[PDB]
Amino acid sequence: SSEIAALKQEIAALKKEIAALKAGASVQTAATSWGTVPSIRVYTANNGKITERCWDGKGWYTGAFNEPGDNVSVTSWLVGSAIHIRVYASTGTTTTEWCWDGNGWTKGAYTAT
Amino acid sequence: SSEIAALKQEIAALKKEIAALKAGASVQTAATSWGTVPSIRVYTANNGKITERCWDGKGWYTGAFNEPGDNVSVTSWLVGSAIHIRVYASTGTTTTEWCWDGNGWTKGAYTAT
Amino acid sequence: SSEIAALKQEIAALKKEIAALKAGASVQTAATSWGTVPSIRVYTANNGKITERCWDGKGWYTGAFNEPGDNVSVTSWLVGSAIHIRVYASTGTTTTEWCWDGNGWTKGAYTAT
Ligand SMILES: OC[C@H]1O[C@@H](O)[C@@H](O)[C@@H](O)[C@@H]1O
Ligand SMILES: OC[C@H]1O[C@@H](O)[C@@H](O)[C@@H](O)[C@@H]1O
Ligand SMILES: OC[C@H]1O[C@@H](O)[C@@H](O)[C@@H](O)[C@@H]1O
Ligand SMILES: OC[C@H]1O[C@@H](O)[C@@H](O)[C@@H](O)[C@@H]1O
Ligand SMILES: OC[C@H]1O[C@@H](O)[C@@H](O)[C@@H](O)[C@@H]1O
Ligand SMILES: OC[C@H]1O[C@@H](O)[C@@H](O)[C@@H](O)[C@@H]1O
Repeated sequence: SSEIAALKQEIAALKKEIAALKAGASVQTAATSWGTVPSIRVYTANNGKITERCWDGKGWYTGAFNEPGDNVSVTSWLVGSAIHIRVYASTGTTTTEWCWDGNGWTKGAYTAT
Repeated sequence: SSEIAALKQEIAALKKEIAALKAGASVQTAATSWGTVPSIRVYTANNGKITERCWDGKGWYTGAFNEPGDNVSVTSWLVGSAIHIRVYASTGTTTTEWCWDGNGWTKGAYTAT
Repeated sequence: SSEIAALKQEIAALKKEIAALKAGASVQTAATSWGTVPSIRVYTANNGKITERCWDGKGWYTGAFNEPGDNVSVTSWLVGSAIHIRVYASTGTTTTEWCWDGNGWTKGAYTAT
């Protein structure tokens, strides 16, 4: 019947659309750096978790940052030689700020409101 | 019939794929900062609109920036004490540059070409 | 029959969900800047390719950077007057670092591990 043949091309069209959406998919990164060496921190949202990779001039290694998020952005600044980093990790519509200030990642005051 | 049973598992498979796509979805953020206080600006693309949240050392508040976009990136620089911000808001394939230079957001010269 | 009418509303619901996913889609940008002029570089992931647009104070032009990627982030730093840029281009779960250090884009040591 042409009733079943119609829906068989309907699902075929939906497979073309879903495959186009899946084509664009990838991990999401954010990067910051400081000084002249330099130091570089690269944050990667992958499968709902954000991890950190670090460079201080002598090879790449995994940093202490490990939090949930499907999206990430980062900024940092120097107070003298001391580095301060702010990572904004988002899941759904909730965005949590994470703060490095010398020894450990803490939850920041940021809200979207 | 096994004709109807085939399409009933076809749509069931498409529900698994669409749910996987929706799982990764979230708001998209960009951040910049300047000075030593510091000042921080956080831009959030949510539901086709980009809004701005601000920190100058004494709590978070909503900034003047409000434009359309599903994606956002930002950079900024200091000319002395004066801050200049450039926000690149994208919808589809169109990317508009927005310029802060001391009093108001203006449309920048940027084009993708 | 109500067997065919059921699947005709099933596919209708999947069209609403796919259209919501396609609504959020856009090009993805990252930006960096340096100095006081300033110089600005804007990277755009579009249809699996990342291109670069440049500003050094006298109009926008297309830069040498051209690599594959569905996601992009960037950071840069000055060693004196010399600019160094690091672009992290991601496809699927693979993230390649690209390095500008004065004459040409080279593949960087970065790995996600
Ligand atoms: O030296 C490694 C450490 O560097 C700091 O700047 C932060 O990025 C930490 O998360 C990281 O573990
Ligand atoms: O020290 C913690 C505080 O640091 C500031 O720079 C901001 O990032 C605040 O949102 C944060 O709570
Ligand atoms: O002080 C608030 C103002 O700060 C400026 O740097 C910009 O971010 C404006 O959009 C904002 O309204
Ligand atoms: O002052 C306006 C101009 O400022 C420059 O720094 C660039 O961002 C231009 O694209 C913009 O049009
Ligand atoms: O002046 C143009 C050149 O500027 C450099 O800083 C890099 O961004 C190159 O990719 C670009 O071609
Ligand atoms: O000069 C090449 C090297 O430069 C460093 O700053 C890092 O970005 C390395 O990952 C890269 O391989």
